[PDB]
Amino acid sequence: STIEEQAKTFLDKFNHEAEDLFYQSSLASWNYNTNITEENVQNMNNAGDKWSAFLKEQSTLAQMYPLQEIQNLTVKLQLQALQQNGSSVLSEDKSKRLNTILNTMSTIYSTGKVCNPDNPQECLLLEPGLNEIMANSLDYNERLWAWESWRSEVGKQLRPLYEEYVVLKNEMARANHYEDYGDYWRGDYEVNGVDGYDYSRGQLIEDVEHTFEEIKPLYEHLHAYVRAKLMNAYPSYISPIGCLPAHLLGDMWGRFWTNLYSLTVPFGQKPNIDVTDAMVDQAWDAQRIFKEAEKFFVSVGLPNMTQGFWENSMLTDPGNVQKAVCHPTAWDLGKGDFRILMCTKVTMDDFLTAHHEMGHIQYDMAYAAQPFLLRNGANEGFHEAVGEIMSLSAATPKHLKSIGLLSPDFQEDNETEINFLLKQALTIVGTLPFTYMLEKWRWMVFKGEIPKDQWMKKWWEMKREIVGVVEPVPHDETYCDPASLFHVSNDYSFIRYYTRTLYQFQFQEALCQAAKHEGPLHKCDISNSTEAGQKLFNMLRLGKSEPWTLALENVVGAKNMNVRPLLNYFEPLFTWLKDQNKNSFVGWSTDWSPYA
Amino acid sequence: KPFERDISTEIYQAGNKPCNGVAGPNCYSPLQSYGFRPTYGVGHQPYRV
Ligand SMILES: *[C@@H]1O[C@H](CO)[C@@H](O)[C@H](O)[C@H]1NC(C)=O
Ligand SMILES: *[C@@H]1O[C@H](CO)[C@@H](O)[C@H](O)[C@H]1NC(C)=O
Ligand SMILES: *[C@@H]1O[C@H](CO)[C@@H](O)[C@H](O)[C@H]1NC(C)=O
Ligand SMILES: *[C@@H]1O[C@H](CO)[C@@H](O)[C@H](O)[C@H]1NC(C)=O
Ligand SMILES: *[C@@H]1O[C@H](CO)[C@@H](O)[C@H](O)[C@H]1NC(C)=O
Ligand SMILES: [Zn+2]
Repeated sequence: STIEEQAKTFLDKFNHEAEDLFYQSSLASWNYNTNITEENVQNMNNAGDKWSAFLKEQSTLAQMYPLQEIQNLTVKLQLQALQQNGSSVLSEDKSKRLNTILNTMSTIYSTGKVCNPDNPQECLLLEPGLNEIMANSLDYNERLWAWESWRSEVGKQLRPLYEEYVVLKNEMARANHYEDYGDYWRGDYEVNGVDGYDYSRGQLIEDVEHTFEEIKPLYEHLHAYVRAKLMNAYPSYISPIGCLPAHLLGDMWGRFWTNLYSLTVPFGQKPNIDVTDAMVDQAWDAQRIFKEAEKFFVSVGLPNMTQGFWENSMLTDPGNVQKAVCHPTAWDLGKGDFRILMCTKVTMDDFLTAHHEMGHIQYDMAYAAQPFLLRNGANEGFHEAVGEIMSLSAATPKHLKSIGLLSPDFQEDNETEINFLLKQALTIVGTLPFTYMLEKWRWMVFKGEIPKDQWMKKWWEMKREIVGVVEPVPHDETYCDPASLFHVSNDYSFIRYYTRTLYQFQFQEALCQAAKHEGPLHKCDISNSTEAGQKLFNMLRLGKSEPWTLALENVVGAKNMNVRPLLNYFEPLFTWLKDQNKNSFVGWSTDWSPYA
Repeated sequence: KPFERDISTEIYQAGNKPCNGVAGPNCYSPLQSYGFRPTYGVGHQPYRV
């Protein structure tokens, strides 16, 4: 016969065995997370080892077929996924030391403890106490101490480790066909073989650069406003022309500015919309919270949840004797099993998070028909994008009033819209410069453009130029500032967040045009529009079978990511920022620094 | 053909080389096993026909 039929039979066998093995592994992991005990840990470890061994064996087997002879455009992608060489091509010693470096980095990040100055009573881990201090404490000296101490604690330790890590991962990439490890990470966005819809690995660089060039005015105006507010809060520390000091941003790394809503609130008198008291008065529970979330997807035209989902999923915190992790997660265990692991309480944030997780499950249900290898989102961004569009639509006052939590009497003014848009701005627009900067720095380091002797110098120079953030205490090459961040330490790609941020607003613009909304984009509800639901389901069903470019074309009418939907979303805040920044300088000067 | 029964397990020779009655590259046993568990969703649950 032809190798194409041989590859087809191989793929059929692999799919049918892999479904069962993945189900066993997923059930073991779910059991461990719901009920933590030694036996559960042993079962999960066994299942994970078995699944990893099976994937390695099948990946080794699949290399027989050259991809040149495959021309189905589905078998080709499945065989490409299997031939990615999850089997470590590196030498045995190189693989062992790479695993050792990864384990050491994870251990240092997790167990990094900061002790009080000249006080041995407490040595604080990053997550429990230090993060809360950075988030809520208003002490400039305390925040500067926390930031500097964490940097010296983790970055100095991890700097040789990060150098060895980048060397080894660059060697792995060179062993593979990819130019560098940045190219390996960007390969997910690559599309080959489909003319007129193709993508290049380097094309992502140009697209991200152009998108940030478009975003920059809004970030500059928000930066000017936040600078004015933080100068009002802290008089002497912040300069008008200078960049913002790092530790005052709101979190340890400056990723999110959500903690600045209290300090930078536009109108104190106007109370934020929150439905906690109303839900308590109406006597809700987590089960009906999730049911109300389900009714939204039923209204949009998507299917509703399975009886197995309702029976197996734990939506309420067991409490008492039971021990479990409370990080929300939507599990597609396989073969028709879908569950949510969420300790849901009666709060507005929990309600929106439930909406987000059920969006995940609707995506998973939609791509269930496709083969196992293609049973994923088209790119790393679409999956959380589909979650986030539902999360945004759920919180709209129109949806709240339709559900009935909000009284018919209430009407929204200019002030409420401005407050909500500025809060979501600090949440969403602020993280884009940080993601852009981190990915640019890491890509340049991987390519080798940034020399080792100038790693941190170039890092802080680019942060000062792009993010408009200046280091409080100057740091030499001994520090490794990026190593502090969780994704940098544990080797996670970070451009996914930028792509998600653009994609969610492109999706929202498309679905709001589908729903025939008139007015500002923020007060847009897609609940009862069955056109928007079908337009979404078109992409949701594809999975990875079609290229992500074609999926994005299907949803939003464009083959490439555009920030125009985001700017249309934040246009009211953009006008308000123009008005408020008439007496405030726009732009930042690099020269100023807190030191000297 | 309609109303036919096959029970003999010969290693499928999708490849160009004889399988010689053993499993390996391009040599797969035709029979595959359903796995039935209580937690499976409707559509993968075992149905008696
Ligand atoms: C993976 O490595 C093997 C050698 O172990 C090689 O034959 C194969 O072509 C590699 N696959 C790719 C696509 O890098
Ligand atoms: C929900 O799913 C059931 C089948 O499980 C179906 O009968 C029903 O019509 C669906 N929708 C509603 C509104 O209950
Ligand atoms: C957790 O699993 C164990 C079996 O390993 C079982 O005995 C126990 O009842 C389960 N639940 C709790 C709360 O421990
Ligand atoms: C959607 O339809 C239901 C039908 O009863 C209606 O009660 C609800 O107000 C509608 N929602 C919107 C936002 O139009
Ligand atoms: C919106 O702004 C205009 C212009 O200042 C003002 O006259 C109007 O009352 C505002 N509406 C409110 C109070 O939300
Ligand atoms: Zn999510």
